[PDB]
Amino acid sequence: PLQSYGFQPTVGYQPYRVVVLSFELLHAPATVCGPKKSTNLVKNKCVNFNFNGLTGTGVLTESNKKFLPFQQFGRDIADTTDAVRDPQTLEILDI
Amino acid sequence: IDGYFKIYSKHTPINLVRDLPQGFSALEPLVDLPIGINITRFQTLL
Ligand SMILES: *[C@@H]1O[C@H](CO)[C@@H](O)[C@H](O)[C@H]1NC(C)=O
Repeated sequence: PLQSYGFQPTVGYQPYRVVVLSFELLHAPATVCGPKKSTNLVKNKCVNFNFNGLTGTGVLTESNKKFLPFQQFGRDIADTTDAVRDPQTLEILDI
Repeated sequence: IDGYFKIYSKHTPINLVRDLPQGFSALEPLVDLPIGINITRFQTLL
């Protein structure tokens, strides 16, 4: 036992076409977000950079470090983000 | 670990006889992906 839309094809009984995107925030580790503006990298002058979520200020001078594919970014002794992998190019930039 | 089930693989040309010699070879993460479920039992098929 149910009902049925009485959709006569002729004036104020026009329905609407709906899609609802319901959200959750406590079910698991986060799996969906939005795109982040891939602003062009700038070399040899001090800039405000944010790579892979790592935030800092410095000079992204060119480097050719041999980062392994799984190495999302790099560091050095004393826990300093000396190097980083700039994405969209798999290139390494020395901070 | 912490929801992210992490998958590691490593293929080596060791062909028996040695019976697990010194395995100084490292173990890179082939993929690190968010499943999000606790595990305490398994069985390896063949
Ligand atoms: C992603 O990587 C490809 C590699 O061919 C590159 O052409 C593209 O510019 C990169 N970024 C975007 C905008 O998808």
